[PDB]
Amino acid sequence: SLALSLTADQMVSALLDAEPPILYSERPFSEASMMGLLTNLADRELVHMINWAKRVPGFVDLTLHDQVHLLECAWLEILMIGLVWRSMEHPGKLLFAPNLLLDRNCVEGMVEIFDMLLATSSRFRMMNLQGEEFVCLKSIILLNSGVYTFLSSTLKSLEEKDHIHRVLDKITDTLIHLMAKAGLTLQQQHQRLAQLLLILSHIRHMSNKGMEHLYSMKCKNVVPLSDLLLEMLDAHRL
Amino acid sequence: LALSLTADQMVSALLDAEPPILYSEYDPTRPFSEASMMGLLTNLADRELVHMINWAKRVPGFVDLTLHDQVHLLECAWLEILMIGLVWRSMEHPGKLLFAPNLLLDRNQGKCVEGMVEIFDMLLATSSRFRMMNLQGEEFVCLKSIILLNSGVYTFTLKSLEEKDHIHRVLDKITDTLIHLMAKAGLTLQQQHQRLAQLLLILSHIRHMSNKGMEHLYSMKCKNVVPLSDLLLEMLDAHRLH
Amino acid sequence: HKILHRLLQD
Amino acid sequence: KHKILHRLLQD
Ligand SMILES: Cn1c(N)nc2ncc(-c3ccc(O)cc3)cc21
Ligand SMILES: Cn1c(N)nc2ncc(-c3ccc(O)cc3)cc21
Repeated sequence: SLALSLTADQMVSALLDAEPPILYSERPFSEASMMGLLTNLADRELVHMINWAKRVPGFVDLTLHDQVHLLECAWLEILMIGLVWRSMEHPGKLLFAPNLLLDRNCVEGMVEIFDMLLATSSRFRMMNLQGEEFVCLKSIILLNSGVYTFLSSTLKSLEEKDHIHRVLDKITDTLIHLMAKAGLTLQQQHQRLAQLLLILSHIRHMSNKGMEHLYSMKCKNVVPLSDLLLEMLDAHRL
Repeated sequence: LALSLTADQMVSALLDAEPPILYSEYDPTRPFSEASMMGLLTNLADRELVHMINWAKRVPGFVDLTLHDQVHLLECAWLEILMIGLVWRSMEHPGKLLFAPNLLLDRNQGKCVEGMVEIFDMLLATSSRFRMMNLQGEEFVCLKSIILLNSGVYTFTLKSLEEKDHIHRVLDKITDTLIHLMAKAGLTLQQQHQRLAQLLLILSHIRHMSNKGMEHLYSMKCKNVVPLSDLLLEMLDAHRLH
Repeated sequence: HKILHRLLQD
Repeated sequence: KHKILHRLLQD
């Protein structure tokens, strides 16, 4: 209920306030040291993601089962959009942490994924993506990515998905408000809205590819992964 | 010129370009096996790909691209395009996927193929979503054209970035076209932006389904379940799975 | 399944 | 090593 009553400006303030902190990583790299740094970081980011999700308007209205499902579906997309955002102002580089800013050209399989991440950062930069927009988009990923993979046909199930869709519409309203505020014409607003949401298709793609990479990493059992990360990965082979 | 088309002319071009609904080689004299069901779906996809190539050439802006860029976009998007078409055809068949007029399957039939039922469930869910939104044929053709032009666009010296900007101008016209359609249909201004977003967010799900289907198809290839045509092998290989 | 459950409640 | 798709895009 809170979310449906919020103004555009209050939604934005709520989302800005909810933002997680930027964390740090732990001489020369090996293939092993590298991925360990990244998975250790991911694990620490995931704990902060959970607190953030609980502060996304609408999310705590959902059942614990629905919250788990949305986070299991979205978590890598959310890490990735955060990474892209942090990297916007660093052309050719990915800012994994303020003390781990990595260029493209040593982890078997990582380059294709790095390149997709760099292209998305470059796209954000070209659109001059704003912080207020970014937080709207990250909340859309949380609420959208698993919304169609709700299985039960029950009356409680649909009331659920309907609430999620009403929240999603409010976030769309919020993006449009920001664009209108910024001086965009109606035509420009609609165009920009589409441009931003089409990037989410690319973020989904990158997550799917990254998940495949992470699964092969797990089986090979040479890089240590947290119990939590192993859980989250487990959800995607299901 | 794509960029000079009006909204109504864009819609007409897209509707005129639509490919036919093809029949499968379904043989009702024999029970399905994993291999025979996969054989039917891959045989159909193969014949559909030829029509898709001819459709793509009719999507405004696509023939302006170099052959290399045309190849890349279709390699990226082919399965998403087949899947959105399947979901569209299945809208008026709750619980079933109309792969073809003579191949209308439910999820229980999907279980015949190892790992296929999960993908079937996602397709059926998307069909349900379409039905619940009352997706219109004019909106559908816009979305299918968005997939072709968008899916491979961020995997694209500086006539390069002119190709990329061209694609983005075309995608902007298709947005303009969707909004026009919704306005013409009587939707309020607020309803227009809300519906645009709902439709575009489904493309995220279609991408996801494509990625899962491509992994599945690769496993079928890697287990020698079905022989794929040289075309399907190349389209699959573009995705370079393991 | 379970770790995420606990984190959400906590 | 000419891709089938590349040729079909010309026919
Ligand atoms: C690309 N990639 C793969 N294959 N596994 C991964 N695990 C974690 C990360 C990651 C992403 C964003 C961050 O801010 C920190 C770690 C990134 C990962
Ligand atoms: C799920 N899947 C896998 N693994 N391989 C496949 N090949 C083709 C199809 C398909 C999808 C839509 C059609 O209209 C025709 C075939 C679907 C496929």
